[PDB]
Amino acid sequence: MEVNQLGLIATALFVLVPSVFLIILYVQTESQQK
Amino acid sequence: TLTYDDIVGTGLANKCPTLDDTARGAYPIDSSQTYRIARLCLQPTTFLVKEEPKNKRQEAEFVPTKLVTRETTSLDQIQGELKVNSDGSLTFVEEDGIDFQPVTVQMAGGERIPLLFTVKNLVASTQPNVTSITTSTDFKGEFNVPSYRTANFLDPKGRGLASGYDSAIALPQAKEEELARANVKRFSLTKGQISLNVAKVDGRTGEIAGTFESEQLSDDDMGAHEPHEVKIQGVFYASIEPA
Amino acid sequence: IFGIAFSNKRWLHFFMLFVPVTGLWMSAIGVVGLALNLRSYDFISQEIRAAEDPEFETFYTKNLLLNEGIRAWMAPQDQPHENFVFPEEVLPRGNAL
Amino acid sequence: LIYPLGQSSWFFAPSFGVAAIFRFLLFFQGFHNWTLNPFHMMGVAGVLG
Amino acid sequence: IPEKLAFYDYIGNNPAKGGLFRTGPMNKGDGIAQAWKGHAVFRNKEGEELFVRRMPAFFESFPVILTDKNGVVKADIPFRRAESKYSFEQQGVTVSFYGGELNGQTFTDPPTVKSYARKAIFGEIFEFDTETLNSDGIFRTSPRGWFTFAHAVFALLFFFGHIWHGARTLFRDVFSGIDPELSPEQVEWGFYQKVGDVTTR
Amino acid sequence: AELTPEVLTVPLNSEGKTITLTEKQYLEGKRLFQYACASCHVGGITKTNPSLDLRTETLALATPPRDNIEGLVDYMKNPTTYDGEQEIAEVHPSLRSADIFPKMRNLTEKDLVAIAGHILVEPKILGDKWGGGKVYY
Amino acid sequence: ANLWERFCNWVTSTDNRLYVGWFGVIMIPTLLAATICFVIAFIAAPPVDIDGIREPVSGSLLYGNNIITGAVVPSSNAIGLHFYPIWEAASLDEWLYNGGPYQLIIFHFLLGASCYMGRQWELSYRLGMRPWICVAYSAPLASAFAVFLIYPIGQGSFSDGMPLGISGTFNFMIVFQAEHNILMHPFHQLGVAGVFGGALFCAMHGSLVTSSLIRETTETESANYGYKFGQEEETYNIVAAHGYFGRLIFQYASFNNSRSLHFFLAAWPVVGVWFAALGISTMAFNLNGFNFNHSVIDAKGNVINTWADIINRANLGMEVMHERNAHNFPLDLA
Amino acid sequence: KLGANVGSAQGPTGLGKYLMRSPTGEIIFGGETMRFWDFRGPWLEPLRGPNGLDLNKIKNDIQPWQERRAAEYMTHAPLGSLNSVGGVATEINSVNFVSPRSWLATSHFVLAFFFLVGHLWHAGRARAAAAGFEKGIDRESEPVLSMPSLD
Amino acid sequence: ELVNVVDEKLGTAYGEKIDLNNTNIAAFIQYRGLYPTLAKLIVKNAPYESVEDVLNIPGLTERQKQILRENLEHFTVTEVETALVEGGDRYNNGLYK
Amino acid sequence: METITYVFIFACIIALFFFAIFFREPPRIT
Ligand code: CLA
Ligand code: CLA
Ligand code: CLA
Ligand code: CLA
Ligand code: CLA
Ligand SMILES: CCCCCCCCCCCCCCCC(=O)OC[C@H](COP(=O)(O)OC[C@@H](O)CO)OC(=O)CCCCCCCCCCCCCCC
Ligand code: HEC
Ligand SMILES: CCCCCCCCCCCCO[C@@H]1O[C@H](CO)[C@@H](O[C@H]2O[C@H](CO)[C@@H](O)[C@H](O)[C@H]2O)[C@H](O)[C@H]1O
Ligand SMILES: CCCCCCCS[C@@H]1O[C@H](CO)[C@@H](O)[C@H](O)[C@H]1O
Ligand SMILES: CCCCCCCS[C@@H]1O[C@H](CO)[C@@H](O)[C@H](O)[C@H]1O
Ligand code: OEX
Ligand SMILES: [Ca+2]
Ligand SMILES: [Ca+2]
Ligand SMILES: [Cl-]
Ligand SMILES: [Cl-]
Ligand SMILES: [Cl-]
Repeated sequence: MEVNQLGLIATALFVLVPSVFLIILYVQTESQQK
Repeated sequence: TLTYDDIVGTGLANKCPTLDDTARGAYPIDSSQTYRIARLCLQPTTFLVKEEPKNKRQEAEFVPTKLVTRETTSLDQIQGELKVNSDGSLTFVEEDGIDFQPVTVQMAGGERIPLLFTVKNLVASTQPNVTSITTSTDFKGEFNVPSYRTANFLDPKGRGLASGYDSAIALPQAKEEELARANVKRFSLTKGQISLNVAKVDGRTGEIAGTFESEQLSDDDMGAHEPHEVKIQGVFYASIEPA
Repeated sequence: IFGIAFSNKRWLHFFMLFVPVTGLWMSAIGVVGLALNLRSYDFISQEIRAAEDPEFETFYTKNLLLNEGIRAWMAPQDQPHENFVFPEEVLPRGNAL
Repeated sequence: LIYPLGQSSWFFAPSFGVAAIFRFLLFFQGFHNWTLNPFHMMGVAGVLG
Repeated sequence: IPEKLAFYDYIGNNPAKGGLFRTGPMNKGDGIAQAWKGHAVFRNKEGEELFVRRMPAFFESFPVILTDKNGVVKADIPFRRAESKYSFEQQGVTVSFYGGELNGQTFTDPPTVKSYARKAIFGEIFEFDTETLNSDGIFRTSPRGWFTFAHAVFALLFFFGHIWHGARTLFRDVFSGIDPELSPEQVEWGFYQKVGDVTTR
Repeated sequence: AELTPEVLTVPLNSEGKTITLTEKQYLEGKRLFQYACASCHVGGITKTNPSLDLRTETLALATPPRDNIEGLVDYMKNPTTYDGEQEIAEVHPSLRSADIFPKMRNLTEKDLVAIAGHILVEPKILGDKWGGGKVYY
Repeated sequence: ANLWERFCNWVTSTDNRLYVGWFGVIMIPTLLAATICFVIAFIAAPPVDIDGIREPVSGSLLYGNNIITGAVVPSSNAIGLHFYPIWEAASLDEWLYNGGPYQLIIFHFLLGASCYMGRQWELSYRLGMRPWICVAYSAPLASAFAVFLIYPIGQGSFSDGMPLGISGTFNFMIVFQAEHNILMHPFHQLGVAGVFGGALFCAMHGSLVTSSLIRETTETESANYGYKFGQEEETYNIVAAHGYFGRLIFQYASFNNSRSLHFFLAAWPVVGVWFAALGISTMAFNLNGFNFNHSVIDAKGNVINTWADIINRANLGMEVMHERNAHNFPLDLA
Repeated sequence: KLGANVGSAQGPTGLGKYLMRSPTGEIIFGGETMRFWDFRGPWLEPLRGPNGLDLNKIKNDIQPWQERRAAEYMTHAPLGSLNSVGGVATEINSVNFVSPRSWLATSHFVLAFFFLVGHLWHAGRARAAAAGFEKGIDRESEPVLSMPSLD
Repeated sequence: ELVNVVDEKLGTAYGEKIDLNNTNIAAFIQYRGLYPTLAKLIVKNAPYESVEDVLNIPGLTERQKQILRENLEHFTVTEVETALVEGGDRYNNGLYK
Repeated sequence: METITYVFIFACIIALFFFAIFFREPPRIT
């Protein structure tokens, strides 16, 4: 099918960027002194 | 004698009548008498589709398929004139009946092939000098294969021949040329060929049964693509009567 | 029952605010787009495939045929200032109906 | 306000009435394909959720 | 007539004809405009001038209907053919061009005439290069459209921003919660004459 | 606009004679038509055979002519095919077949005139809607 | 303990991470079967002849669909209400062409969700709870039954059941409007009052409770840390919430009884959705929305259109276009 | 009657315009009514033979009473509005008709449903009351508090 | 090159008169005396090389021949168009009101 | 590429369901 050629990277970065943001914040919360 | 409730849901309704193995008689034809086929029934048992080779110069073969439209395939309740010709040959002229079925078969790998399996306007003749119909008697003839969809049929974008849009309305400013074949619907009319091999004759009742093979083109989607060649094989039954 | 559950009542109640409020806000944004006819009307890939291939059919193309029916049959009376006169023969219709 | 301000006139705003609103819904389907819109869809999720 | 002026009278340049996910320049849809074809004049077999009904912006698609100068229907492109009375074939519709590339030419074959009539619903007719950018033939809005959209949406969101921050400002004293010692009488009806004023018992 | 005596004036026969229905007659005609005919003929069409409608022009071109009171009353007594060739009382409601279409059993001559009057007057009011079908709804 | 007894004790155990139970014993295989078939079909199923007119509709991703356009397509109109399990087909290729996956999925699903409801009862009982959460769940469950089973039964075909996909859902809605004028039906209207009302009251309750949270935290931490799981005291001041809301409208329009309030929160959307389901389930037998087409007529007898007539024109567009090749006679009678 | 040979009439889709086969081969009416081929009624049965609808009987033996009955039934189909306007949803006012079959079916579906709801209500309550916690959880004896954590 | 044969046929006398060789039977309702009896005979005995051949239909009463003579001016004949005569479309062409 | 993308997002979601249920932070009564 003649899909938009930017759709793949649009989707990948759409997922990756905020997910990575959340993962960074989560892991450094865990590593803080318990 | 079976009734509708005996039959319903069994699949027997898509089958032609059979004659017993004791039916190898002869049915005398009176050349001064007029005759009719009161009922012709065609029950297909195999659909073969000719493959379309890449090199185009290789011996293309007819390959087996899988029927996906169920027990909805038989032609039946067909009648017509059975003429006695000068040379003593007999010619069946098809007049009316349930003489077509849409059928879809599926090839290896998934390709679906719709066809209008039919004997519409069949005219089929025997050999000269058939003073009696016997297990040696055979019929050969031609019939018409009209477009699988009729003229009102609308495609999924609402385009058609006798109705519908005449363009690709969702692409308002595309160039028309490369879409011409999809935009301008065409109605096919081709010929098919068939042979009927009589295997059994009840000389008393005037009933015959046997095998048939027919050949015809499949659906071309109102001109959008090339049809495939189809060969259909099965069994038949017919009741001969003086008319 | 469901695998996850609330454990914090404050979060539960905030979430009860968040869900329908956020939903309505999103709908509003789409309507601002429709103010300009900036619609989600089509999938281009679908239309290219369908235009070239008269056997290709999805629920998306079916819905568009319904929409076309709506526009043609409702427009003359719904938009009287346009003075639409659509002769019978141009009205889109399936078989029989 | 914004929807008809974007269109030709107030005429295409919703009229204040039950059936009139129903007409607004159907108009949006036929002309805008509004059910296909991911913003509408998020709205649906928020209302039913 | 200057080509630029004719070009303005073409719906492909109307900002209200695009789509939210139809991305890029207007050229990516109808193509890169190359030339005005000239003005199309439609006539029937009687030589009466006919006028194609223009597409209003609301409509993704639109029928092809031709009326005389007094709005009487004289020809159309039919859907159902079986009871057609206004087909271009029945009515002998022709089209002649004045100005532009097709100036002085006349077309009488129904396919060509119909094609031009379909273009005539868009206003003035142009030749486009659809190859350079692989245009898909579907209308897109202009920067007027995109700007308007982005800024109406951002304005609406910023309203929420205003409400949130004004609230945080005026209720700073209670934003981690209300006083644990909130006396019931402060929210009990009648106790205070003026709501939440302890001097008015 | 009003339902005037002029609107309610319709051809009695083929020889240029007219009759003027009372408003009560008009009402009666609508009621009796709904009672005995609308199940197939709602809106001036014919559900079991849409090729033939109740438009005045169609009735005028029927054989014998059906675009007047006499023609219609006769039709309700002894209906024919559009060319007048076959009598179809066995499959169409009529006085002649009131035995098999029991709703015709209590229709009086006065009633038939009222129904006829309805069939003739309605298109004077509704125009193309009458016999128009859904396109004109 | 014998083996059957131990097995029973495990099945009904309150200590399993996910409760099983006797309803669960039916729920688990059925829901897995429907789920697995649905996933495979959604990705990979070939086109299906939904309307029995040899006009296959593509629903799967691999056959040209995206998430929005994709569906598992209802079974063939040629089948009607006939039971079409895999073993009734001559082959899987046939099964697929005719829309067998649809029946497999919806039947396993309806059974499994019925069991999900039962299971909500069952666990409520094992835990010493009151039993009516399941009754609440009856509202969405009845709705699924309406669109997957009752409507097909009334219309004589699973081909008219709701498609398992997003665009297919919209198709079902538009056709329903053409055929039943559902918008003008009071049960659908009660449905809308039920869901709009539910969203309203959800937001309302969320906002009031949130507004009256008692101060237990500093500004640099989430207020959520002021509540601790299983603490005995209420975490907000209901007397203050009521003090607010009663003054927003008037005193006697606000709830001061938390039990009464939460009962209302349960009842309003549940009843409304019960009526939504009953709208679909009665329109299934063609008792339709109010019809005021040409209800208003002038002194001569000219039709004076109302908004009902404009709705009628839209409905006509839908009607004349839907299933454009499937009707041969002038009335669409199912 | 107009002269059509209804057995051989191919409709637009390729299926018979009037007559087609059921998935097991029986001759049935075509069009959307293909779904309703299990229908049986005294006005139709005289046209039915061993393989379904019989073309000879159709061509030769249809009686005027069958035509009448089929017309009557076709035009009293159980479709109509809540205010009892007969016909499809788009039909104009004129015929005051909602089929008794619709009134009875709809009424009894509504009632049956609410009765299932009532069954759940009273069954659940009966269980809770017999076990002794239909009025709520004992603060001093909350069962979950004596259970091991799930994790 | 590709042509829609129906559109094409509208530019011939088929688009102007009742084509005895092609037109759907309902058209015969346009003129007094033609439907259903004569219409049925006419479609059944098609095609005709010229209009006047319609008078040679076996069995015609004198009245019928006169009705036909009076209506010859409204008839035409063109080549049989497969797309218009297949599917029994002359008896029912999918059009009602 | 599209189908892979859709199926991949879906798969990540199911995995997430797994972690959110079986590897949640346990609720603790304080
Ligand atoms: C005011 C903002 C704005 C506007 C109006 C424009 C306008 C334009 N841009 Mg520019 N651009 C901008 C900012 C803007 N740009 C920015 C910030 C960048 C850097 C990324 C660019 C980089 C850029 C490039 C590289 C190109 C353009 C192009 C264009 C033209 C085509 C527009 C188009 O196709 O959009 C399409 C619009 C959309 C598809 C809308 C997306 C809406 C999102 C996805 C909604 C998200 C919802 C959200 C996640 C939900 C959250 C929910 C939660 C809160 C609960 C148009 C004139 C094109 C052009 O033709 O250049 C010559 C082009 O190639 N722009
Ligand atoms: C729903 C709308 C809404 C609400 C609830 C609020 C609420 C608030 N505003 Mg905001 N505000 C709004 C819209 C709103 N505002 C709009 C549209 C503007 C113009 C941009 C502002 C500009 C504004 C400023 C500059 C400030 C606030 C502030 C505030 C806060 C203090 C109360 C106040 O000042 O009210 C403001 C009063 C009103 C909104 C009522 C105005 C009523 C007008 C005069 C009637 C006009 C009638 C008109 C002439 C009739 C003819 C119309 C014509 C079309 C024919 C409070 C959170 C303050 C704040 O945050 O302090 C911490 C603050 O400094 N507001
Ligand atoms: C909880 C387990 C469970 C249940 C209840 C079902 C149920 C069903 N399966 Mg599924 N299935 C399952 C697990 C299950 N499945 C598993 C693990 C697999 C993989 C092996 C499958 C693979 C599968 C396929 C491939 C198909 C089905 C199909 C079906 C449907 C038809 C079944 C049938 O005709 O049997 C008939 C059997 C009986 C009637 C036995 C009943 C005997 C009892 C003891 C007495 C009578 C009970 C009475 C009917 C009601 C009891 C009331 C109750 C209160 C006690 C039905 C919805 C078919 C389908 O979906 O068709 C559309 C189908 O094609 N299943
Ligand atoms: C089995 C129940 C039933 C059924 C199928 C019928 C059917 C009919 N009635 Mg009868 N009738 C009934 C019970 C029933 N009725 C009752 C209880 C009474 C006493 C009021 C009557 C008194 C009566 C009269 C006086 C007349 C009829 C008439 C009719 C005919 C027209 C009906 C109409 O237009 O309704 C209109 C539709 C409504 C009024 C809609 C009602 C919607 C209800 C209120 C919804 C209820 C939902 C649910 C039960 C509530 C649960 C709440 C939840 C929170 C738990 C129709 C054949 C008429 C007729 O034609 O006679 C020849 C007529 O004149 N009926
Ligand atoms: C809507 C489905 C449904 C649900 C969720 C319930 C739920 C309940 N029932 Mg009720 N029941 C129902 C319908 C239902 N019932 C119907 C229609 C009847 C009339 C025959 C009954 C007659 C009934 C009795 C006599 C009793 C219950 C009782 C109960 C309660 C205790 C658990 C139990 O013993 O269930 C038994 C479950 C049933 C009888 C039917 C469950 C149906 C669901 C959908 C499962 C069906 C799956 C089936 C086995 C799969 C077949 C597949 C097929 C292909 C073979 C529980 C609240 C008990 C109670 O404590 O009351 C106070 C009790 O003694 N029910
Ligand atoms: C029989 C088994 C039945 C269930 C099997 C499947 C269950 C899947 C449930 C979702 C698990 C993942 C939740 C992650 C998130 C998670 O773990 O949340 C856990 C969270 C716990 O709440 P607490 O109150 O404990 O949190 C307190 C503080 O930590 C807040 O900061 O629960 C909620 O917030 C409930 C509200 C959101 C509920 C979201 C529901 C989503 C439904 C599914 C929607 C997407 C489907 C798309 C399909 C393609
Ligand atoms: C359906 C069951 C019908 C009912 C009830 C009534 N009519 Fe009818 N009508 C019907 C058909 C099928 C036809 C066509 C008959 C044919 O083969 O020619 C008709 C025709 C008429 C006509 C003639 C129309 C014309 O010439 O253009 C008239 C005048 C007529 N019908 C009137 C009529 C009246 C007054 C009725 C109520 C008493 C009535 N019809 C009932 C089908 C049905
Ligand atoms: C798309 C690309 C994605 C790539 C994904 C990469 C995943 C990276 C995983 C990193 C895991 C780090 O794991 C993290 O380790 C720290 C220590 O190091 C642990 O922390 C533990 O030790 C620290 C260090 O003294 C203590 O202060 C803390 O109290 C204790 O919890 C965290 O509990 C754990 O979460
Ligand atoms: C584990 C299940 C994977 C999904 C299997 C899908 C059917 S199998 C699939 O069928 C296609 C259509 O016939 C063929 O073209 C293809 O070669 C074949 O792999
Ligand atoms: C066979 C068609 C003859 C008439 C020419 C078509 C109308 S004009 C035509 O329109 C196209 C968009 O559809 C443009 O891309 C192209 O530049 C233009 O020539
Ligand atoms: O299928 Mn689905 O949709 Ca219930 O109506 Mn009839 O069928 Mn079809 O048409 Mn309309
Ligand atoms: Ca032999
Ligand atoms: Ca290209
Ligand atoms: Cl007409
Ligand atoms: Cl549809
Ligand atoms: Cl049909």
